[PDB]
Amino acid sequence: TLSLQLPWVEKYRPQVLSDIVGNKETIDRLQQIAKDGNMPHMIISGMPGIGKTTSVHCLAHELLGRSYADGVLELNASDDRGIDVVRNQIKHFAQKKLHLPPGKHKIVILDEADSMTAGAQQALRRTMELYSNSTRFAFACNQSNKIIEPLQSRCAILRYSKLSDEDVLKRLLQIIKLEDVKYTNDGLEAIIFTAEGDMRQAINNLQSTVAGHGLVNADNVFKIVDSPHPLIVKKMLLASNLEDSIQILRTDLWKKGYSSIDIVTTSFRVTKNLAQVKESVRLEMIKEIGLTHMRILEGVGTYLQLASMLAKIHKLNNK
Amino acid sequence: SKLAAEQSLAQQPWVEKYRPKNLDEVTAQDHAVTVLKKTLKSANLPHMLFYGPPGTGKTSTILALTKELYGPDLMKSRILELNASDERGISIVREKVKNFARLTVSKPSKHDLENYPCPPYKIIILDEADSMTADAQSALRRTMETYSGVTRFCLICNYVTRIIDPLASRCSKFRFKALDASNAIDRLRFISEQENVKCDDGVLERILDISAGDLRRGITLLQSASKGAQYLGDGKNITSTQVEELAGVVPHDILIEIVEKVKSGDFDEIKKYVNTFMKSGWSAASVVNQLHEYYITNDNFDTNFKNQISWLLFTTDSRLNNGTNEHIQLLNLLVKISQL
Amino acid sequence: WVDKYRPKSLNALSHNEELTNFLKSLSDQPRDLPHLLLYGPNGTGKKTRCMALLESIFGPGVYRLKIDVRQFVTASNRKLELNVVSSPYHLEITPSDMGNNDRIVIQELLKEVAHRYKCVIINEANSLTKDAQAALRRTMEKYSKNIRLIMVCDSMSPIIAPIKSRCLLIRCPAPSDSEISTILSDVVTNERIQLETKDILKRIAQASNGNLRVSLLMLESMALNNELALKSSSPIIKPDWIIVIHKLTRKIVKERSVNSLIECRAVLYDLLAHCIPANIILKELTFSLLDVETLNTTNKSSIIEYSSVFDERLSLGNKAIFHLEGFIAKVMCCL
Amino acid sequence: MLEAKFEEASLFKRIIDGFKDCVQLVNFQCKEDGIIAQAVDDSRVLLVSLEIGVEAFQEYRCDHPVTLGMDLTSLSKILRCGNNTDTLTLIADNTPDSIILLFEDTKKDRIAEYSLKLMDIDADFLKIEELQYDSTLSLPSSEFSKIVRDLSQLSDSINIMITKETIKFVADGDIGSGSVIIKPFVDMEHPETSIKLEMDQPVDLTFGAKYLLDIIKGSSLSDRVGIRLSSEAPALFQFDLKSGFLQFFLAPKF
Amino acid sequence: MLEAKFEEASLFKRIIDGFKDCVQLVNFQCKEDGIIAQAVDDSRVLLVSLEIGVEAFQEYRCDHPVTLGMDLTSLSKILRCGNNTDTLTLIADNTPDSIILLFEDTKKDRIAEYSLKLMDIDADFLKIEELQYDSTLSLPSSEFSKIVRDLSQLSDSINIMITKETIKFVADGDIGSGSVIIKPFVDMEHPETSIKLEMDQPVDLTFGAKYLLDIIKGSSLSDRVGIRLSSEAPALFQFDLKSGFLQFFLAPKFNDEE
Amino acid sequence: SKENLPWVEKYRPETLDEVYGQNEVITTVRKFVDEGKLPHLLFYGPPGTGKTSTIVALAREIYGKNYSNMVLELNASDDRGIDVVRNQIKDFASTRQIFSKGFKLIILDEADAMTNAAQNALRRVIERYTKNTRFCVLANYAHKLTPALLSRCTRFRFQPLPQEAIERRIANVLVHEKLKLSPNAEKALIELSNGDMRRVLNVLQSCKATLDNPDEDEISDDVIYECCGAPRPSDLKAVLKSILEDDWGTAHYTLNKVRSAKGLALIDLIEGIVKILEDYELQNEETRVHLLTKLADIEYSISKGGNDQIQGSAVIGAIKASFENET
Ligand SMILES: Nc1ncnc2c1ncn2[C@@H]1O[C@H](COP(=O)(O)OP(=O)(O)OP(O)(O)=S)[C@@H](O)[C@H]1O
Ligand SMILES: Nc1ncnc2c1ncn2[C@@H]1O[C@H](COP(=O)(O)OP(=O)(O)OP(O)(O)=S)[C@@H](O)[C@H]1O
Ligand SMILES: Nc1ncnc2c1ncn2[C@@H]1O[C@H](COP(=O)(O)OP(=O)(O)OP(O)(O)=S)[C@@H](O)[C@H]1O
Ligand SMILES: Nc1ncnc2c1ncn2[C@@H]1O[C@H](COP(=O)(O)OP(=O)(O)O)[C@@H](O)[C@H]1O
Ligand SMILES: [Mg+2]
Ligand SMILES: [Mg+2]
Ligand SMILES: [Mg+2]
Repeated sequence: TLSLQLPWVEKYRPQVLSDIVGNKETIDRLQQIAKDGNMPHMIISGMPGIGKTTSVHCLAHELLGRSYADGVLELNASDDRGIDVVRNQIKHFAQKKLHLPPGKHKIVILDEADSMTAGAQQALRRTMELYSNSTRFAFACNQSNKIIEPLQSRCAILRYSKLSDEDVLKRLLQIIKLEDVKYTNDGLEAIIFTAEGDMRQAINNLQSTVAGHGLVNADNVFKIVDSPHPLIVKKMLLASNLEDSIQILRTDLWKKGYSSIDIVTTSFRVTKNLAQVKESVRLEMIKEIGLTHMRILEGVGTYLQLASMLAKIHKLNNK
Repeated sequence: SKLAAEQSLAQQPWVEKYRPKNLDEVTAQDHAVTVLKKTLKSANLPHMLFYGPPGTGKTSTILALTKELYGPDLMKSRILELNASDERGISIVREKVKNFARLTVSKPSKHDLENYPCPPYKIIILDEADSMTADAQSALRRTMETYSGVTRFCLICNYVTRIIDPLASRCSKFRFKALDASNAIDRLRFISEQENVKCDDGVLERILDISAGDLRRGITLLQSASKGAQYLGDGKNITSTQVEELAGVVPHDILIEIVEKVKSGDFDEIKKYVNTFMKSGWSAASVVNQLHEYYITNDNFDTNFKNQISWLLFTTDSRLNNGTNEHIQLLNLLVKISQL
Repeated sequence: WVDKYRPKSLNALSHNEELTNFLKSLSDQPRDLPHLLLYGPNGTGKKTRCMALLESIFGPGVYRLKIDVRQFVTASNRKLELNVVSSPYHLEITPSDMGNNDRIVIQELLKEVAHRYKCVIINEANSLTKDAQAALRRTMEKYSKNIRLIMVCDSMSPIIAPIKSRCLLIRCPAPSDSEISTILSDVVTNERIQLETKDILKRIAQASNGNLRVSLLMLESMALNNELALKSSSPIIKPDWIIVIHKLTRKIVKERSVNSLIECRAVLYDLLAHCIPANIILKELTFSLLDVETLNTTNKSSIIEYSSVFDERLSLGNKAIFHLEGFIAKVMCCL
Repeated sequence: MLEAKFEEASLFKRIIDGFKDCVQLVNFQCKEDGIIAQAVDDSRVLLVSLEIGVEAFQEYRCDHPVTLGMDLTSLSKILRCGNNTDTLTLIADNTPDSIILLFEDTKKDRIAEYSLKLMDIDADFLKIEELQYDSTLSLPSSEFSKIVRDLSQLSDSINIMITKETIKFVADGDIGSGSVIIKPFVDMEHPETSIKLEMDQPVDLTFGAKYLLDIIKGSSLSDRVGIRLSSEAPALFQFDLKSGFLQFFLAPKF
Repeated sequence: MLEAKFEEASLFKRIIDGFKDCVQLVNFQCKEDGIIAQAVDDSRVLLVSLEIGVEAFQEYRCDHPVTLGMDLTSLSKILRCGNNTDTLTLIADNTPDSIILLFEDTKKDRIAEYSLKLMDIDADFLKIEELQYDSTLSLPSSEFSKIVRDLSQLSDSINIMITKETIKFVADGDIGSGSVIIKPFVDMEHPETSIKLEMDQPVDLTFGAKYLLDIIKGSSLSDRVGIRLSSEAPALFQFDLKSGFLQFFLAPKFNDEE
Repeated sequence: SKENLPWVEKYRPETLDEVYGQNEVITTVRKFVDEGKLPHLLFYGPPGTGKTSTIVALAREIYGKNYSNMVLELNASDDRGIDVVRNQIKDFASTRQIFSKGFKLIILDEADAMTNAAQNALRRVIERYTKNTRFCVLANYAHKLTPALLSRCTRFRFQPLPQEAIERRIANVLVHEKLKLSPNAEKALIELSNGDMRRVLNVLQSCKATLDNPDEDEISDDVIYECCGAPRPSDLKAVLKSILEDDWGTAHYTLNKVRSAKGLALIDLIEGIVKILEDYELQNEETRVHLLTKLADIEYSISKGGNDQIQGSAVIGAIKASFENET
């Protein structure tokens, strides 16, 4: 081996706002903005792998044309983004003179805005306020609560949502048509099921299954990627009889190499996000899980502790 | 030189005076010292993890092994001993331990290779690993995994659960067994004969019975009994009663009074007797242990009563093991077992 | 006064003759002496007996001591200030004068310090955190020819098992009421007090629960109210916090509601803010609640169970009022 | 065995000053024709390579090569006892666990001797030097240091561009941009100040300023510095010694 | 009263540089035959003792001894105004609450005057110097400083060993071991570089490197340093002044004792 | 020499053909490397499953014998902060190889101890430099990794070693060493392993040291049990039978003599009784609830110390009271 090929997430990364199968409303909004111009300060929030960075990249590219190289300032979490950088480099870029069309503006893209320190975020306020006629700011984050309210007050808020089954299925069908891959309906269904609204993870699993077996079938997808972990944990907690839950925990989780910490933590998440049972029984189950979590953090993490946690949860559910 | 060491050992308490210097002095932990003696002729000493009750001889065993391996000359140059009295955070583990592991082994002298095997690796021991944080422990993983050719890691702890699973998997687990009367009577009799401790027939076996698998506490009790018998100068032999008096054991009659107050009596009488008993200083753990022995051993109670007494004593011991007030816990235990 | 009449040697002790003989036996040969841990009720006289034993191991100059200061630097620039009681033959440290920084002081000071050896008296070893005890575990064994520890504590419950094994254990039972009465007799004949009937002294013992430190202090406090002449019915002088706790129990047994729970929390806050530990507060509150004759065995059993549970909670927690108010609410729900 | 005596401890101290900071571990090897040493930084973008011939020493004896690895920091910590004028002798047996540094004054008077613990490093000397480089240039090393010190303030990247008869150093960052342009020239009034340039092909490479800053230290060993650049390999910055040289190979950016 | 005028403020500044860092409180006492000062560090392993005779001053008047204690840090903070060439006069009444430092230039021009607050210290001067020491040696102080600076890097303990005609300093720690061996010798080309040694008994003592490092500061006061060692007492390192001396007494490590 | 390394280090796999147990992931990785499309890998699994050995053998097969120079291997032992990422990882990804031509490999072993800021800075390094370098993240707990970083890599779960592969490795070791092993001894060895090759190798070396002979004899179950201090199924079932059927005092005496004759531990007996009672077909689940709760409480109490006799009596009483509801 001498060199590798580009992954399908990067190779087929959308370069035009029409290729994005994300939230239709915000996509058409950004398309009309790039068509008319006058892009305002924006903050795009959501979950990983739904088309946030690609969306702002496509918007900046379409809005700047060939001037993207000298009119767009990209700053990721991999670069220093402290108070000194905001004071010197961002201010020098915002004060920089640049002849642009009468409908465009310089764009400052800040990826992972939820990781910037409080001082830099505070200094960015007047930085974006005094140069709001020749410099525009686009933040891309996962938690909008991590950005201070003064910064959110000077910008639009775009909350991206999970991708429905239809959109990811359409994108995967387009990728298969562009790549000439042998697939089947159940295989694509299993891929979308294991993706959980994550387009990047879906394309990655598809490419991995293709390069590992060639045929995208549910058997191959399940043998190369385990079932959604939270779902087996939910089925274990929602069991009606103790022996069924014990057998599930033994075979599916413990005999496959899942650590006790992952089991208990996944267990906590499943419960917190549960809606089948009432609030009080959910709180009691969370209490028992958290007592098991305590025991486990002290190094007493074994199968007996999880079995006792399940027994206590069933006793709580035993009226 | 050596004579000063002999005199300092002779003027030292019996715990440090009779510390095992060779791997043969270990009386009961034979399974571990057998492997340690076999690997002494070879050169494939693996990473080890000693765990067990306190006073079983882990530190003594590793010290004797390092001595028999390196000699009294290389004993101070090829050993990195880190105790709980030192800082063992992530910074220390990353800087000092890793710098010592990455360093090369010191050259042995001409007198070293003639009498000792002098293995091509050094030993880094970490005593009382229970106090080490899990992140500083995970930092040791690749440090001990990649530099195994030049250094060997020896962890020592009492609770094996306090050490993370990867570290427990990387090291060979050596469990030190409790030193009861059976496997420690020989060592106790040797210590008694070497000090001319004139005792009765069933004293030594009783001492270890009070020790509950702890040779250090047994040797301390033997030294105290010998001092108390030498001060009197009567020339008689030490009795089991004199030993259990200074060992913190409640007399049998005082325990029978507690059994009578529990069997027959109300809350007020039991509370008054507990308030009177707490005036005389007794450790609540010893009282709970004696009550457990009496209740489980006596063949005059129902099995349904025995399950409940066992669970109540277990709960009381678990509560006392957290630094609680002995009076409140003892009163609650006696009241709960009186309602049975 | 307690301090004006205190024994300075082993031959000056006046109670627990078997303990005095054991101490003389242990001090006969002082160089081959292991570490010692004095445990027993608070106010028995173990801190006097340790100094008397040192007076037998060394010269009489052990009592001529001085207070110095030593500074320490933690992981941050917070400066730890600790005063040390030092003597030309021994030194005394009390790690109960700070927070979670007991391990640093213990390890550094003992390593610097480490007949022929210098004795170390660790006062109130129960406040020693588990990490400080773990640090002292190996320091006790590595330096055994230069440093010998004499740890004074009131209960070996919070002391870890390794430390318990690493030192001899000496129990100090509280003196009988008769010995307390005989001591108070010598004190009142030396302080020139007027006793109409001797039995009052016995009652003092019956009000002290074996505590000699409390007994002498209460005798002197009631001698100032009776103007150096104790009568046949002299009132018993009780501390203020005990009266507050008694009034709290009266309020508990009288009213059981949330409105009374608010004033109970207020009383708990006022008690905690004036340098009163919460464990002693809980102990006294439970013991004086069990004395309430209005309750029955079913109530007292639940009360003692809840007190044990919340004592475990308080020993595992740091916000003491968070457990005290919970115990009070559980007792209110029980009654 | 190792037995190398330096006339002046100062030479060795300056040589080690060159490895200093930019590398942690150094692998030395003495042999019949001298001593060599190599050290690579953690990111593997810089290789420091030394060669000291037999003639650079006042006394050198080798009947059996010895390879020894050590921590650079430990070595420099000990490398300030030379009084510069002291005599320094490096000593080691054929299977060493340590390296002995022996500093002595002319008279029998004061003898400072050190025994440094060695590290075991898998012997794997690199031989990445090229036959021909795209361009070659030499100039006073103090001048090169100034050029690097200027530009460093502006950016973490300094570009070196070579065209016929033109060498241009450039940095461009937040506060602005800077450039230093030098031209080849022969100064007969003293040729140690001349600037030579042989260009077979124009070159244009970018280097991390932090590394060039480490490299300029060699000025203390030689009046001139040779810089060899290629689009096919790490750049070579070389500082000649009397019988020997200190070389820094630096991988260009992307 | 206290009235001591130093020709050059520099002498006093270098003297105080010697107490600097290693001690916090200094107890001075002026009297008919001069000024003495003593300071002991917190751990009590180092005593710094000064003696300045009447002749070291340009003007000295004392009809009534005065003892005064002060914080060393406060004093040095003020001790950088001497211009070195300035004249310095120490002034205090018989029952002082302060000590006045008066720096003046030759001409009336500039007068810097300070009034330093004093601390109350129980007067208790120690007299721990011995009649005879096991061994005595002197050598250039710059040489002693280098010897200490070398070894310090290797360990927190530096051992001094003396045998007939041999003085050996040794340090041994983590990275390895080091030693400096010097031999007695008379240099007529200039005897201030000679190394004298009088040994009545071989000695071998260990000292905490941190303390020897504090002590080497005396080099700035004298060309040579005298070192007196004994197995019965603290070692004495002495730096002579014109009419006076600065002495450092350091307790040997017992095994762990600075 | 390799004869000085322990058996865990001496028998470390150097090629991908020596990594047993993992077949579905090993074949897929081999295909990834042969065909060229090697994505960012995330090896998640328990300790001792062979993740580090797998990635080391993979890098060896990819770059050759010069693996130690063309691969950037970072672990918890090395300082892994956000600045460390920014400088080292970005300079490694942005530049090219100094020894050959090809893609680079960054092995972030034990990356579950990295800071959240470090992962937030690295998640954009993995996405930006993806044409000249790759990323391999090894983890034991998938909860310590941010979901953003967890979604950029292809996840491979290292299952515990099955019976066939662990027996194959045991046979390989018995071929490499002058040693013989009994079949029942081998089964008991596989039972006390839980799919951990480290434990098997360590106890195999230890029982070879226990042999005391020039290795002309075999290693039986007695040697393994006496060397690892693990209880035997015989004594386990005897204690369980005496607890379930015999009298209280007799059960106490039996437990005492069993735990004192071989020096067994109470925690090992607890785990063994839990494993045995898991196959018991029981009545209404209340008995199982009580049993599991009380046994877990006793185990958590043992994990902190106390009286061994009191805890043994507690185990006996808990099992008895739990089974008293089955009638
Ligand atoms: N709506 C979409 N249509 C097509 N491809 C998409 C879409 N969303 C994501 N992708 C794919 O996922 C890759 C990465 O998308 P990103 O925008 O970087 O994810 P993200 O939404 O920004 O979440 P992060 O970066 O983890 S906070 C792209 O290069 C595409 O290949
Ligand atoms: N097996 C043994 N044979 C002989 N003496 C022993 C043995 N075990 C303990 N001792 C004695 O007990 C002393 C203490 O030994 P240690 O090794 O410190 O005990 P320990 O296992 O380390 O307990 P810790 O430190 O609290 S975990 C030794 O110096 C011996 O005098
Ligand atoms: N599948 C396997 N085949 C053969 N030997 C193995 C296998 N897995 C583990 N081993 C042995 O166990 C040793 C340790 O393997 P590692 O890969 O370091 O464990 P790990 O899977 O990385 O888990 P960690 O390091 O605790 S997170 C190897 O050197 C081998 O001797
Ligand atoms: N042998 C003794 N004879 C008489 N009074 C004593 C004796 N020992 C102690 N006391 C006194 O009894 C009281 C005991 O309380 P205290 O000294 O605080 O106990 P401790 O020494 O345990 O701290 C004090 O007044 C103490 O002086
Ligand atoms: Mg993104
Ligand atoms: Mg130990
Ligand atoms: Mg690993």
